[PDB]
Amino acid sequence: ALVLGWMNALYFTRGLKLTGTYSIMIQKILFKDLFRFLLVYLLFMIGYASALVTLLNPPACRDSETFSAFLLDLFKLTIGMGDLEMLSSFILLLVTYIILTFVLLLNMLIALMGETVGQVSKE
Amino acid sequence: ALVLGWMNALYFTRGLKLTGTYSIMIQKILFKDLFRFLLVYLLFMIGYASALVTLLNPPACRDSETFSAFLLDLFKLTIGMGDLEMLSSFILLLVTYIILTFVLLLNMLIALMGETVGQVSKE
Repeated sequence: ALVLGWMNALYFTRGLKLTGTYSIMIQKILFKDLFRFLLVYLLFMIGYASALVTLLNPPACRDSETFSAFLLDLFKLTIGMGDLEMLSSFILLLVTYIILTFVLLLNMLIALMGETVGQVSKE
Repeated sequence: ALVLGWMNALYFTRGLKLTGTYSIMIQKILFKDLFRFLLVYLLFMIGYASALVTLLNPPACRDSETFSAFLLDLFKLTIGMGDLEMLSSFILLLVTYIILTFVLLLNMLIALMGETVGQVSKE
């Protein structure tokens, strides 16, 4: 509730002169792209985890039919920021999948950012 | 095929009201810049690896006429995200080459992003 109140203050008090369009950018972005990410994210995670389970999991994470959400955590941590487990040292898949997820993240971020801020602004 | 189907769903179903121009941004970007990267990437890798082989490889990676693709992996891993092997502690070359590759990555990303999203949109 505290954080909700703070973002609410960021929301309502838009009468302090014009500063671009903060709230309107919120709604135009808000959660729209975020769940699209989440969904493509989860599908990629499950897809390559399925690759591993048809390959090893009966690899990097002890290959013992373990949890998948830790794959999400790893993907966020390293392919997002850094310190991957290599995880192959498999590859035909992982390389293509990771380059694709990067390409999709790029296009989504750039397209959303540019189109929303630039044209539809009507500040 | 799973991932292909998912990106296909992202592709075809563009009739859910207007949301910028996602698919059209795909095609305008798609793979155009990606192979330009790949090619400049590979040339830089081979160039500085040739520098090393005329210098040491008969350095950081055990200098024993080893594979080059691991140089690509290293370049992606650290000069892209972090944790380089220093690799000199040579330098006249590496410093200029790396600053150049960063400059090229910048210009390509920024120019592509801005020009494509902003002007040619016709959303």
